[PDB]
Amino acid sequence: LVDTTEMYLRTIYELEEEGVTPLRARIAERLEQSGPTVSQTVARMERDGLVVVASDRSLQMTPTGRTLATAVMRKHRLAERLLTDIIGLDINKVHDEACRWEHVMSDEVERRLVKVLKDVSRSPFGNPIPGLDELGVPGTRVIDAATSMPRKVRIVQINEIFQVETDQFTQLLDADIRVGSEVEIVDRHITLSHNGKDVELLDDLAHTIRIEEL
Amino acid sequence: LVDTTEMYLRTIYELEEEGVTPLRARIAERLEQSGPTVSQTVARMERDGLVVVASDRSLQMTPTGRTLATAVMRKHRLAERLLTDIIGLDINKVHDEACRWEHVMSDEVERRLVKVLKDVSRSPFGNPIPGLDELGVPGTRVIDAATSMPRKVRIVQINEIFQVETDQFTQLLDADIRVGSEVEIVDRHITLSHNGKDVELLDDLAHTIRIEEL
Ligand SMILES: [Co+2]
Ligand SMILES: [Co+2]
Repeated sequence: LVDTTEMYLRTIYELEEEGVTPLRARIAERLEQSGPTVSQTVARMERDGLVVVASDRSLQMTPTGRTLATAVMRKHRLAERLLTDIIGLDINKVHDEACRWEHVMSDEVERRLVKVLKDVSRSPFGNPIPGLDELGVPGTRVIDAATSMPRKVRIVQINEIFQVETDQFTQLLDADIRVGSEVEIVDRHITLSHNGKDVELLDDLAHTIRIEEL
Repeated sequence: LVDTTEMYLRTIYELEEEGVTPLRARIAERLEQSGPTVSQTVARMERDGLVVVASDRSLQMTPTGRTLATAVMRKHRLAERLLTDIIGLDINKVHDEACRWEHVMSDEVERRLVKVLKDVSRSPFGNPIPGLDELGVPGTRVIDAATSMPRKVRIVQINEIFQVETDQFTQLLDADIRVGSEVEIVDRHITLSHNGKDVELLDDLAHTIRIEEL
């Protein structure tokens, strides 16, 4: 369930955000894991293309690693908003609770939260919620888305242109368808448707276309 | 985060509830784990006093194992009610989502859910939510609770008776305280307170006381 890689990744993002250089000792401390352990985990994250240890001994997240981190931070902060706004959990406990929820929330649940919550621009602790765009807010495709169933759606775208073829365209136209538208678608081929118608477608367309869603 | 022991325990509870004999092969199947793996996990759960393999090759949960299982089932079902009633997540996805949330929800979050939800007597799938009493509804203590812071708471118771011582008572008464009451507490010793016053305490008371919460 809890992927430890996601834990390291959101910790680099967090430090980076506070304007701190994400060096291994700071990460070991915040994570409360010995230097040797973080050293081995970073070695396998490099092999996975998630991070690179920069010329200056700091950790630079690769495009893919940054994308993973962002989604974890978005889940974390959407969870905090849900916990304070709707649930009424004591503010002194919101953060630690969200630290666990961030690992099990599906994107489908996030899409729904953006709808039921009135304001998803910042966390209760004053930091902006990242990656809402990646959520349609090219894508986606358707294829993827578608579934079967149917559905429806738307567408856105377609483309056409591319284509080739055409044829268808026309067819577508016729139917118508376209773108826106719505449608439806578925697957079954695928287808678508428307018107009715249907357509278917092819493939291419378917693939492409785308668507877204619604 | 996810304790595998909690996974085995809620699976025994579930079968038991459907009027099925919780034999190891059924559990291996539902869990989609080979017979040898469940065999080793059950061996360590016995050592931990969570279960006993009955004279007829079925698994009998010990008082402590039953208490753990119940809390996991209560979390699971409170999560489902939250997901359908408030969040509006597609009914075809509620169950699998809750299967993960059940492992990270704190009792403090449950106490709040019993307040914000209108009806916590059954899950959307027609089964009663167990252990609400254990929640003040012996515890716790305070111590534990307490824390530192302060707180407050308440208471319940205281016781006283026881114581021894006383012284214181017175113181307480014075213051016043008681129971119921408320208170506060814390721690710082512790204390408580109331009125104013304070107381412181012691231890025892513280322890015891218780408380619760508120
Ligand atoms: Co936080
Ligand atoms: Co369920």
